Amino acid sequence: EVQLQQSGPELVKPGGSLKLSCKASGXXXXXXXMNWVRQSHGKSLEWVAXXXXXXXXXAYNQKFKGKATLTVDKSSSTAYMELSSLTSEDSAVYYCARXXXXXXXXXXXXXXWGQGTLVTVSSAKTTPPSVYPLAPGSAAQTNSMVTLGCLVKGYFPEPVTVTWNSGSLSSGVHTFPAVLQSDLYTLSSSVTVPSSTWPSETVTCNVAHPASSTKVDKKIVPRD
Amino acid sequence: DIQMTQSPSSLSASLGETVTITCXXXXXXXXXXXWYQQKSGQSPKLLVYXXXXXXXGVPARFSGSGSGTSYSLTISSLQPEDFGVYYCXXXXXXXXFGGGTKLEIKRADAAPTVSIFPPSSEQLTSGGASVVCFLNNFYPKDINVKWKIDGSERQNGVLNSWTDQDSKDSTYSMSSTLTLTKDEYERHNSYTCEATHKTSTSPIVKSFNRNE
Amino acid sequence: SPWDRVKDLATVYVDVLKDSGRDYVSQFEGSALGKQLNLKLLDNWDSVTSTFSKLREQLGPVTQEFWDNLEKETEGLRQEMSKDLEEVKAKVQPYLDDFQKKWQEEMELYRQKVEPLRAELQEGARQKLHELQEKLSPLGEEMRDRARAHVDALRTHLAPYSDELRQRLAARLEALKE
Repeated sequence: EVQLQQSGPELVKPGGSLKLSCKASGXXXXXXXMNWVRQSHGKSLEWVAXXXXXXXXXAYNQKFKGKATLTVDKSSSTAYMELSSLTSEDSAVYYCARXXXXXXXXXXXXXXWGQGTLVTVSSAKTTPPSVYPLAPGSAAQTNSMVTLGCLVKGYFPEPVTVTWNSGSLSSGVHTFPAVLQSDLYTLSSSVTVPSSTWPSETVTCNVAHPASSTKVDKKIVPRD
Repeated sequence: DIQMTQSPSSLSASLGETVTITCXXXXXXXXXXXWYQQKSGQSPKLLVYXXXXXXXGVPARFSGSGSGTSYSLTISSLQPEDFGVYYCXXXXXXXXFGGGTKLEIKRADAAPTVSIFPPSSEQLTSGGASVVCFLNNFYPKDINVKWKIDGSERQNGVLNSWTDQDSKDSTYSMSSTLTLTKDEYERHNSYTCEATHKTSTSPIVKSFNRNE
Repeated sequence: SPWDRVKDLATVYVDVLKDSGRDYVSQFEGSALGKQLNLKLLDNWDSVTSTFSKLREQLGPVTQEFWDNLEKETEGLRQEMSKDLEEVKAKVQPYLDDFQKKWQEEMELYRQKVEPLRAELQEGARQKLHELQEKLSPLGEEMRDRARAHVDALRTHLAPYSDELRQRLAARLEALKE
């Protein structure tokens, strides 16, 4: 089938440059025009530019007239997008989509989309997470269920995997998305456990940060 | 140089309820309009092209129409797969997209289960102190929380995180974290996490005393 | 003017070969596809130096003896050139048939890819299809490149044959001077 393979996630420091890959297969690369679309987190799709693979012609919009540059490699059948002097505002997900027209027209509907490449711009270094257990403390638990928390703070970069009791507690767990605070990510995870099982039985949250190759197990314990 | 504007910024509707999404054009486009359906954390998928021609695999529930400069996308009987984000595009001149329409499931209101946690001993040794408040399984997503320190509201140093709408129970969860220095944490005794929600007129109050 | 007959000999027996090839190119250049693609194939097709000028260069000096022999032996020259021309036309005919046949195959492939778009565009087909004449269109650029490749290949294929016909005509006229 026709598909587009994009490169993996990219991390670039502010003031640096970026280059994305978009490998095409199952069709003729030079036969159809290639598009690039930028989408920030929770934002609208934004058309960046288009490239004619056969001839190399490029059509940029006003937003990315000089900031972006499109190139094509005929031999490898891959399309490249280059950004100059990236900033924090350039952190978004970039798709490459093939024009639906069979070369007859340049600007048309986008038929097949690539999965997208995640781009994040930050000067922060790789930092292992800090995991802090969260216990009720006051022991004001008369409800049938007791909620325990796991706080992960000051790590870079994403993602971080949080599990409770090595995946034993699969239900009633809420893991919240990370939020950037002073170049470092931070999130919290909550688990709902029956009140009869804690603190009578141990409850532990497992935090994994493959970027730093760090695995930390924090057992939730009640206060004095 | 033609801009697409979608009137519904965000729409919540129950399953099987009709909903219309309108895309307005700054100039005549002579059809050549497309709609894309995007799921959470997913790539856009072509839904209908030429403003009236449904794509392959698209059910008959989806339909498009064109009346002048306002192109409309209509779904009569919603399905769980139909919920997501939708975009319109113009293909006459240089391509452009709309502002986006986020479609979400509408269900009965639920009370937020509020839990408040004092800063851990491990965090205190480092030098920081974060009070975490959890608000799980509530609908609708619209909710406001207040952090009261000995009866005084604080609007500084508080960061909130809203999760995506749950696939299982179609609810929402929120976590509010107030981060402050250890010295500032020890200047007060009672920290209260209160949230005002449509479920109850009186905000749900959870608090603790620093002196354990 | 005695030079009119000399020019007519070239126009009838050597130039008719290249003018036949120009008709094959102009058949597709002026068709519906050629107009839609904005093809410009005949802009640089005429020879820089005309075949009549080439004949005069090879026959610089001229005397009344040549003209007298021309009147007596034009019948023999006319018959020989006519026989040679028929040999070349039959020999180059399969290439001309190949040129038209391979071109017509592209027309069928092109039409089935653009006719569906005309129905979809409806009233916008006139202006939307104007992008097919620009650089950003992949198919339009491919068709124009293939159009240039075919016409230039045809021109170089029959070029030796036209030179051979002119050479025989020049040799026949050169022998009259003695």
